[PDB]
Amino acid sequence: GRRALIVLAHSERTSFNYAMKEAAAAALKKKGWEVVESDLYAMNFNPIISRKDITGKLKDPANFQYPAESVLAYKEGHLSPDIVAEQKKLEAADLVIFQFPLQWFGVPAILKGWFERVFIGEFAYTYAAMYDKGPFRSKKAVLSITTGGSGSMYSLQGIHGDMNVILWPIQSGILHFCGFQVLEPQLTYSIGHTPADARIQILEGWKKRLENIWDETPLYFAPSSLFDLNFQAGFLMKKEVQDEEKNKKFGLSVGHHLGKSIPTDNQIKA
Amino acid sequence: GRRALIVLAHSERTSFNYAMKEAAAAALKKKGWEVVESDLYAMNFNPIISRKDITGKLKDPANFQYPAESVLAYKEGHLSPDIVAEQKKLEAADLVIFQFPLQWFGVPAILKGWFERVFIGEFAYTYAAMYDKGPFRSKKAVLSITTGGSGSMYSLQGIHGDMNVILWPIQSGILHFCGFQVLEPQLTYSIGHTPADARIQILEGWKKRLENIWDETPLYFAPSSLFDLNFQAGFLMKKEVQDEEKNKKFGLSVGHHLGKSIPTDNQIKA
Ligand SMILES: Cc1cc2nc3c(=O)[nH]c(=O)nc-3n(C[C@H](O)[C@H](O)[C@H](O)COP(=O)(O)OP(=O)(O)OC[C@H]3O[C@@H](n4cnc5c(N)ncnc54)[C@H](O)[C@@H]3O)c2cc1C
Ligand SMILES: Cc1cc2nc3c(=O)[nH]c(=O)nc-3n(C[C@H](O)[C@H](O)[C@H](O)COP(=O)(O)OP(=O)(O)OC[C@H]3O[C@@H](n4cnc5c(N)ncnc54)[C@H](O)[C@@H]3O)c2cc1C
Ligand SMILES: Cc1cc2oc(=O)c(Cc3cccc4ccccc34)c(O)c2cc1C
Ligand SMILES: Cc1cc2oc(=O)c(Cc3cccc4ccccc34)c(O)c2cc1C
Repeated sequence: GRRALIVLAHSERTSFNYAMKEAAAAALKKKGWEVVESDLYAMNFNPIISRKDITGKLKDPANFQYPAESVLAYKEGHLSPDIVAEQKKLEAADLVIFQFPLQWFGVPAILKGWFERVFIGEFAYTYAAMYDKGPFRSKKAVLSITTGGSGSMYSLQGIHGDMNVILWPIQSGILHFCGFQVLEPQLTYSIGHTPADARIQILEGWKKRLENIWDETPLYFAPSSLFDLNFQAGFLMKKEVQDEEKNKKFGLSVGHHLGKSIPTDNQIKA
Repeated sequence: GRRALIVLAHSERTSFNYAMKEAAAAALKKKGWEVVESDLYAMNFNPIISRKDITGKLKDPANFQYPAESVLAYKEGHLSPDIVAEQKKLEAADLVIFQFPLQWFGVPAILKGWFERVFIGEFAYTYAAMYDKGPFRSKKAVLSITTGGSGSMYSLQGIHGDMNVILWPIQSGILHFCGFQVLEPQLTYSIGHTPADARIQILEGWKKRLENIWDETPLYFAPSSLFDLNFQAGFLMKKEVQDEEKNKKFGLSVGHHLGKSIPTDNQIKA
């Protein structure tokens, strides 16, 4: 009996995206998960960080710094009721599903803001315990994305280039960075040009995947241990590590590709 | 003379970003440029896609689809007046500058939403002429970014990983997709640790660059001519091209790395 959070980001109950989340929650429940949702549009959600994210007095209103004030606000418990109720949903979850349409090659603005407003220092990340040492280490996150263009268009020779680089800033920068383990993305390509019968199976496969999803092995990111964590060493990869790698033909990651070959589907397949 | 448009996405008049936007406008004016602004936060820009973007009447309100509904609104002149004003600024502009702090390894949610509401199909991109043949092919954009992390953290060895991969979805996907000639990003690392006297230098270096911006050499992107531009062919790289690259050490760019080694600083250097 674990705990799932489904974050949607689509205006229409009409959308395949909405179907995807409804399918997501049904599957989850019949296997006994308790499920909570953040339907951003339906929530009248405000996606813009500002001082107004802070209940009371600002430490230094003369020179507003979002990072420090929000953190303080988080500690003293002075955050817009808004943010508070989301942050709670998070700590309570084991799994977090992010459901969205790909918009300009990343997350919708409203989803982006949700990260920016909900993922507050101390609560979600730490400068000390960055990445795989994050507060979310006990949790798993996954992107379920739908797309206009085809797998072909997003393949190594496709006009849009590799979908793995496009996934990187989000899956690593935003999910792994907070500690999350990230499962392979669910990618629904060319959803506008999928015959009506494939679209009924896709929803079904998604539901099957969900039945055993806690047991999947996650995407691979280069451990934080491979790096010297300070401004002295530059947060750089240890010499001993940079050395074992001299003769390995593939980089470690998309981000840590090292001028070498990116390991096939590093951001798409475990 | 020539025209610039400076889109800014920071809330504080006291920030280095606002300062940076000022310097650009200042320096650019002293050359003869006509400078226009979008201080997103000051304009209280609405960043959220919705049916309220179409003033007219929906072709198909039952199952609402933003792409086609918005593109039709475009053609007929039924786009919401605030979006329209933004688009007139883009038409007029020869050079567009995006000034912002890197937030969660990308663009502030308000800038994302600005792209989503204002880059409407057929106004800003053509499915029949994606990328280098796009509407804005006659203009030039540049990203001006400030960061918390140091450049070291964003080197091939840095904990955050190659900054070129991070710049990719924005420079190719958002800017270049529209036809933009993308110029080298102005990268200001860890501005919040930069000695007071140092920040003045950066500020004036920025003014110095802008003196001769229009003659810069743009970042390199695979020309669309390398690809068969139709869905039947999967928008795959041309057969002849694929062969005449089989014996090339390096990929074409970050997205078209072809599973080989990425060329150094492809999203950072011309
Ligand atoms: C602003 C914007 C930016 C975009 N950027 C990109 C981009 O960068 N790259 C890219 O590749 N694409 C892009 N597209 C994204 C593409 O349109 C979306 O990623 C995708 O369309 C999301 O699909 P949807 O949920 O809205 O599908 P829908 O519009 O809802 O359509 C899905 C199909 O499934 C049907 N359907 C609906 N519900 C069900 C159900 N319950 N059961 C079975 N079938 C159902 C629908 O009738 C429809 O035929 C962009 C679109 C927009 C508006
Ligand atoms: C939500 C969020 C997410 C972030 N995510 C990331 C991330 O993913 N990766 C990352 O590396 N970083 C991240 N940071 C990014 C980092 O905060 C910004 O890039 C950086 O803070 C931008 O500085 P600023 O202009 O906003 O702030 P400021 O502190 O205002 O920068 C200006 C500095 O120069 C001084 N100054 C102001 N005006 C002038 C002037 N005219 N001349 C000289 N000095 C001046 C100011 O006092 C200040 O010391 C994040 C920050 C936030 C809030
Ligand atoms: C930033 C952006 C990227 C996109 O990428 C895409 O692949 C598609 C799908 C697509 C784009 C162009 C031609 C097509 C042809 C057939 C099927 C899908 C096609 C988009 O509709 C699309 C829309 C926007 C706003
Ligand atoms: C998503 C995110 C990424 C970040 O990356 C960074 O490199 C820094 C700067 C930074 C990060 C970690 C340790 C530091 C130590 C000293 C100075 C800056 C330091 C961020 O403050 C930061 C903040 C957020 C929200």
